[PDB]
Amino acid sequence: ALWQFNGMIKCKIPSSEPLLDFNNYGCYCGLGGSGTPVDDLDRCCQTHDNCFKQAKKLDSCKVLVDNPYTNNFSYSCSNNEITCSSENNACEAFICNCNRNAAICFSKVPYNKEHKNLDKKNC
Ligand SMILES: [Ca+2]
Repeated sequence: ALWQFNGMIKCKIPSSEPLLDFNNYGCYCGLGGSGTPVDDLDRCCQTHDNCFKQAKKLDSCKVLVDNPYTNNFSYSCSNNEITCSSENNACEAFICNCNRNAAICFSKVPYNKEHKNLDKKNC
């Protein structure tokens, strides 16, 4: 889910606006992704892309039309830690864990100015 993935990175990074700061960064952070990741932040987004790829080949996710972005799920942010809820059914619980690992990865890697809006001739 986009707005829930947005909310989870703000849980870990209270000062950012993820849809401005982390959209269109490198080769993978954003819509699609291809080529070799340019740094570790970008490698966080490759893994996140691969994890939503996993979820699509899940039998459980198949009947879900509003796919890995508009479909939702439920989680909570409490003292800057993300908890995915047990009332999530199988597809949404896999999506919530994909998104939860991406937001922790984001908070743990250096952010490189030079890669924001990287020319996709580099990917
Ligand atoms: Ca991507």
